[PDB]
Amino acid sequence: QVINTFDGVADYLQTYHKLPDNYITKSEAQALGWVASKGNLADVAPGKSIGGDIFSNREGKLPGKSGSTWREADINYTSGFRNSDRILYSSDWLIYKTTDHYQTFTKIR
Ligand SMILES: [Zn+2]
Repeated sequence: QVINTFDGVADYLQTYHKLPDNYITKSEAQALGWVASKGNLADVAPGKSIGGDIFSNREGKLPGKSGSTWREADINYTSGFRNSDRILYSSDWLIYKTTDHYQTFTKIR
């Protein structure tokens, strides 16, 4: 009953104001033994996806409200290398999607 889809995570974030319990940060996954080049996240952190890290947004692709911050989380991840799907959420709970590895974004909430 894993919450990792665009609609499940977006609805969760907007209701609970945090990610569901299957998410761990990049640092936390690295410390567990995640080696990006080996595509081994599912072996070292079973059931987990990477998420919760601050997203810089220095290229101004996402709208920037002064004082507000963005964070990202992986979507649709089950095993292997990470994919190119990410949910982006602000401290005001605006929610955006990318499926092209942060090239472009579209609003979903
Ligand atoms: Zn770019």
